[PDB]
Amino acid sequence: STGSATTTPIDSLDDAYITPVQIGTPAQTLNLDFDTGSSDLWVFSSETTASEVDGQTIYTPSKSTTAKLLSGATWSISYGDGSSSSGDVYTDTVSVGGLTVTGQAVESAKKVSSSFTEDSTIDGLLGLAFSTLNTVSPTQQKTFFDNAKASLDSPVFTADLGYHAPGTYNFGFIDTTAYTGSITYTAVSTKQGFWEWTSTGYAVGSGTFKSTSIDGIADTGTTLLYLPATVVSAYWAQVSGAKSSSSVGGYVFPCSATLPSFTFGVGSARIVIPGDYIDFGPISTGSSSCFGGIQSSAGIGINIFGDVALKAAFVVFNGATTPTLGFASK
Repeated sequence: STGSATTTPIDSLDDAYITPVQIGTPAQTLNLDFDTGSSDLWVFSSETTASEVDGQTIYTPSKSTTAKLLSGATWSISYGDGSSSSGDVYTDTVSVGGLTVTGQAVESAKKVSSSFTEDSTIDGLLGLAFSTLNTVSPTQQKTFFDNAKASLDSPVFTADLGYHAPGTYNFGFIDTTAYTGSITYTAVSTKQGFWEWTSTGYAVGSGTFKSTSIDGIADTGTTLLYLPATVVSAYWAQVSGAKSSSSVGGYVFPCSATLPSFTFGVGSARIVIPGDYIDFGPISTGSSSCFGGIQSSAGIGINIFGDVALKAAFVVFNGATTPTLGFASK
């Protein structure tokens, strides 16, 4: 089997991407944030504290003939950005782009933090990291990909995120028309539950490539590219007037700037992020200070190849017995 679904930016800045997901019988379609940095499929629901729902579409398990309460199961997750959610658990039929999993754990939110409430366009998350990170207790649950894997034509999914445009998540096949050149594969460590890999270095604009190992995670659920402070300083030093602002919470730059590209290495291959991908617009409405898309990971404890990096590539998440990651230009 295979599946293929379009993923769409939630706003003009590509702050996140949403993908329609069918849950239950008859189908209830929710728009979920596919997140290769976490492993819970959770949704706004009829159980979510009323004051914490503001425009989201909700899952109502009582209206699904295939929904079953997973007795005694609860979940609670806290994300790196400080947001969180928690609740109870159902199993139900879940379909993504024509690919169907029966008995998928659907984590129904009873509580969500303010950032989720305030984002009317995101109805929940669909985690695509390794199932070892799943927060369901007392019986840990599998991700949608984990459940689907055996049935897939090939045990892979791909992320093809667009810049200011829709893109695609495919399951079970590699669309050879979706990228240019070849796919370069690189080793993955699953030790922390992430798609963790090691970039071979970077370049800023037309500058020389610096060969250096940068360990980080491929994370579709994080907006920006978070890299070591040395690397980030080297990038922003090429932008007149750019500075790190403690009050704003990162590097900012004059909105009048033309940003240089940023290149990262995948083995001997190179992925080029155009400068425009690194512009996240005014820090507040009407400001001439703009927020940078490359930020320091100092304090996070890990480097994160988020959407800013991933959208410059066609990315293969290879879930074979020994997982690997593939990157191609596009």
